Amino acid sequence: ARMHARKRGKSGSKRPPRTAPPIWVEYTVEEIENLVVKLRKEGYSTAMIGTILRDQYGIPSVKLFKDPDNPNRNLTITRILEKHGLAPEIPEDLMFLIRRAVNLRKHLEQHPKDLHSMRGLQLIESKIRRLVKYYKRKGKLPKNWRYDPETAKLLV
Amino acid sequence: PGKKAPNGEFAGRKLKLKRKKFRWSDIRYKRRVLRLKEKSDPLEGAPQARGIVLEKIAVEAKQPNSGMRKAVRVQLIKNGKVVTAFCPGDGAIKFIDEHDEVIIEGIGGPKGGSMGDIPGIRYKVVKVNRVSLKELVKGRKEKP
Amino acid sequence: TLLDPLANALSHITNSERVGKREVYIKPASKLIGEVLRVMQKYGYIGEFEFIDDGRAGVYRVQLLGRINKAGAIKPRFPVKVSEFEKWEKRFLPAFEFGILIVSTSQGVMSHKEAIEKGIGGRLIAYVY
Amino acid sequence: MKRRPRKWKKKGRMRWKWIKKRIRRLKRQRKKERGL
RNA sequence: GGUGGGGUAACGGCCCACCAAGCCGAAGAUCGGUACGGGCCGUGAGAGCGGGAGCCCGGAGAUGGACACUGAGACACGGGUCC
RNA sequence: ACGGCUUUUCCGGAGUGUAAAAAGCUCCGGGAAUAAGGGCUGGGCAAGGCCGGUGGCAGCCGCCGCGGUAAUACCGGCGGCCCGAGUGGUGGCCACUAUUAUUGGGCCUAAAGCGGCCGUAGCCGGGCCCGUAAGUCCCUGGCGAAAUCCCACGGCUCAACCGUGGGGCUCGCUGGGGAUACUGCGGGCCUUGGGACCGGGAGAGGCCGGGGGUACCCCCGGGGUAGGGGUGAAAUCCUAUAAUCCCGGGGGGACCGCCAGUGGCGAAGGCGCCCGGCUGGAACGGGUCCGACGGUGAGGGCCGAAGGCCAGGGGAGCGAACCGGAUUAGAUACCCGGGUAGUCCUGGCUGUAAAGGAUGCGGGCUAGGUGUCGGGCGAGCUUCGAGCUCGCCCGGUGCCGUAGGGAAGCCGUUAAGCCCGCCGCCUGGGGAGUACGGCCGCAAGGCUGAAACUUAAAGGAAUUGGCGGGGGAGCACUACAAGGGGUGGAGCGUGCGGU
RNA sequence: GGUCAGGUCGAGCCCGGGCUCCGUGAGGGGGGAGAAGUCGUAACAAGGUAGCCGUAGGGGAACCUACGGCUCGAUC
RNA sequence: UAACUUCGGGAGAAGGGGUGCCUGCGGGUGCGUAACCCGCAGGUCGCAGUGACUAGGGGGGCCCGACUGUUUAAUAAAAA
Repeated sequence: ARMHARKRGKSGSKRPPRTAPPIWVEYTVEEIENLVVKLRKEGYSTAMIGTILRDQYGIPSVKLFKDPDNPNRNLTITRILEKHGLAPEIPEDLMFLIRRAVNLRKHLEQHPKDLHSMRGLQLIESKIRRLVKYYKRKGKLPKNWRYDPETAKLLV
Repeated sequence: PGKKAPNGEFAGRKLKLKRKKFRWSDIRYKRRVLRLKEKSDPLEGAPQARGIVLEKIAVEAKQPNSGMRKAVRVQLIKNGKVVTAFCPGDGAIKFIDEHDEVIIEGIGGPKGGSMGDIPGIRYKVVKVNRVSLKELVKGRKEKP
Repeated sequence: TLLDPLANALSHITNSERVGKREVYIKPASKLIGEVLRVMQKYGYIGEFEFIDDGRAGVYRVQLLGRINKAGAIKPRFPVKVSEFEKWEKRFLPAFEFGILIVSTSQGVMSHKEAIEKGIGGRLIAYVY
Repeated sequence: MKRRPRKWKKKGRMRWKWIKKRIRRLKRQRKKERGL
């Protein structure tokens, strides 16, 4: 079920079982890498880059292509971005959660009586703390990193 | 409304703690561990006791029965506490006099309390003046 | 959330057998489940089974012969020595050598009778009868 | 106050709400007599 | 806890002088209740529950405390000093 | 009853035994001679419907229960039953007791799910590959005194008791070698659980601001006379200072009628006039992004109906307290006329409800049928509408119902069914949510929470009947409705109560 | 071994302060048992004003009222 | 360092130990061994070291008035 609402929505993606890219893919690995870097320069997130590639360029997914520089792993948008030195400084989902938490706090400062929005903010902050703990364990950010409502504005 | 917990391989501490916590809801175990009976027992945890008769009284039979049950008030030599002792026998009362030494013994009611239609009385006379009340009632022996 | 796929599989097998289903599907697939199914087939409690790839952990298709009275995982996975099998047999089976206690040992998973024959112990991971 | 739902049943007893009011009055009176 | 010493048959905050703030604790410190510990005994199909005076091993005490002499061995039940 | 036999035991004696004795042992003389009691007798529980005594008195009774002039239940007589050199009474421990539940208990209605959520430690944790052997298993050295425990043999006559061998017990500790399925640990690779993101939509989800709906109340100006209101009936009350009522105007404070639905949104509490702004969450459709980041959570935190409290505003209608009118034997109430706090707004405290789906939360599985809400897909109509009809998938929300569950009522893919996790709570009814102690709060109160003593039941589901100042059918001159004649008032006949 | 001084262990006695337990103290508070008392009738049927929970105020006693809530509510 | 409490108090509650002189060290602020304070070690004298002077005695109950304050100049300062 959902993390907080405890509902059982099942909408999602159902990809076919595949191990190699489909033949009808027009572009090659290098061309799709260039397209990914071009979209990142345009200023899209990883998810939006993948969606654009799937919709406009007819690329079902970059994960189907084997990584030329590492036979032991498949390609990935984040891996391509870090190869070209454009990966996020901090995780994108955490960034989005922090951004909307800051916006919610700004709204609550003007509307102190919005207790339901306050509860939503509390849930958002719990999710942020969960992500911070996970990334601390995996070493994706400094061990002393802590989420501060005051300091989060600078990150935003 | 769920699988009784904990059931993990490494939950022995929590399982033992839960058992210890919930064993206190048992009245018998709580009484035994805290020695509650010995704290308030007039006989101080003894099978029988000795005392001196202070007066002879009679108690009404509990409903729906009817009748007068003859008993005595006995002062224990152990601590001087005064208790009521039932006098079993058809005519046991006539064999007991004031300021006589009597050995009282628990009454075999539920748990350790009163029995039958005489609530409140927890003890019964056995020997009076070092002679058995049953023998006195049956008439083979004589009161000294 | 999902905790023990093996327990899920065994419970599903028992549930579907009680209503007489001829075929069952076990999801997700794991090598422990595969070995347990292999042991059950060897002892004749199930029919043919196969592994299906689906881009995920995988699936198992299993045929039921209407022979299982009850099958279930054992948890916690109690460790057991060679000389400490009678108590577990009495606990989990109706009669001596009636069912099979699936045990994971240092030499793979096998029936408790096979473990006794080989003179080794292990951990009790399931039971069937 | 902690709850005994079975106390609300009226079979051979007074209404629990009035019992509660009486008990609260008695508690206050006991406090007054003790001086607290 | 350390640096240096005294004393001990011997290591030791056992004690002393000098340096620091360390050490224990909700996985229950401290405090309070009860109790000599064990081999074992009672009971139950077993899991377990309860007891742990008599026999053996170990520990303490000699009316309640505190001290010392002789001796390998005591601060000594039928040796000594004081309250 | 008659005729026989033996001397374990009894009495006396000789040896042997003992340090000396005694006890035991061999033998001799006498002789069935010296040797059975305790509880119980209605059931549970084997044993009497026998006889005398007491008549709710004596008494008996672990529990049920017996005794009230007919006692197999009390006392005794005679019988009978259970054990028997023992048999009964009292206290304690274990089993009984799956009433302490790891094996192995329960929490809708009987005791029991925190009022609801987020999260710290702990516990439990998706798939594949490789490495270590911590856990785990196997083998092998050093141990865990003896007695005690079990087995075979041998010695006291067998036995208890001892001796010789084998095993177990001391719940385990420790030196090495092997294994790698599982768990722990380190590395690598994934997407199924869970998060992030985009697209078109749904909803009384929340806050702020601005414009309205009638209705109710008051005030003024006209019309108009004597009533209005209210009840079962009345009265209090308003009304001549012009009431009720109709009309033209002004002012105020609550609430948003029908549509409205087993309807929709929220963790819960709760949330309905209409536009604009801000804001939270969820469902659906995604060959989109990260890659186990998850579940539950002792402590702790946040919200939380009504009511109440602090301070400042407001106060139309309702209305605790109170004051009057009625009813009643009484009415401190139900009924009627007024009425303060409150109900409302701003900033805080209180943290309590039948806060009830009386049902904790996440995951997998187990026949179907039929409504409705949202989304998507296909088909047919269409006035081409964001329109209508049918079918399918996902997620909510109701009903019936099969396997199965339950004491039953009933639940039954929205389980109260079988499994895998985590916490909370319960251990007969009262005493008692009381006493004491501590913490919190301005107070009221909140949280935590016993003992002495008392009791055999309390409690749940359902069945038959008897009842209801419940419903529906019927019937009756010892019921009525329509009627005839009377009794009840006087004297007397007769029968009762009383004297 | 006497006397004196110093340094230690240090009983006993006295004072103050914590902790635990034990015995009473006129009187007050409720609790439980009792018998065949006084006042009324609160609940069980629509129990005669449906019952019940939370808060608040009243009343000799059972309950009376107000606000919010449930059916563990009979009739239509 | 107690009962109680209006949580501010009660409070210097109560109760216990030390206190002179001399020979030196160390610390604070300070340019300073200037000036004022704060500690440490040793020796030593008396009955007595805040040696004179200065300089609270304390605790537990009850009635009245809440508190500070005012009053009969010249018998009443109090609960008025």
